[PDB]
Amino acid sequence: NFPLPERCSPYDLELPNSISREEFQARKKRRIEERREAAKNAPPPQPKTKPTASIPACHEIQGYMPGRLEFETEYCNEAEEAVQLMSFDPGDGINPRTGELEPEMELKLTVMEIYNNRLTQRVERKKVIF
Amino acid sequence: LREQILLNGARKARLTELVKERMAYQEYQTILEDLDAQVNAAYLKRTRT
Repeated sequence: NFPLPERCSPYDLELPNSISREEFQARKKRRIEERREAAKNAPPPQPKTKPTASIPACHEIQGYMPGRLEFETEYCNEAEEAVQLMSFDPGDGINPRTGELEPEMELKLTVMEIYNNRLTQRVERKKVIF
Repeated sequence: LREQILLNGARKARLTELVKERMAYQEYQTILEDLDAQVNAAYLKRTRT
């Protein structure tokens, strides 16, 4: 009864009457006291070792990540220098009057097309090396 | 030996058909990239100023 339990009906009152309150309370006191005794006698926790850094540089070439199939210094790693200050005018994208992209927008998109092609060239180089 | 030379010539003969087309792509790309730099480098100045 996913959103609910199975015993949603209040009319079922077997579990309350199957064990008396005093007996059930006795078990709760019994489990609590032993658990407290176990905790007091429990061994101290071991100090947390240094977090297991993934260090994807395992492969025997400095700056290669076999888990990710990505190098650290790519073919044209300096290709992001041209679009990492890019910003866009809020709510724009189409000229209200002409219906064509305004001159700044069509220039901004064109400098994104080059970056996409740079990414594709990297992939082909990686494909050959594998 | 005479049996292997012919096979090598055939193999080299085919590669020369694939190399020539790839040379043309190089010349088309080496001019396309130059335009890409100018259009790319002709917009950074707008951000700079």
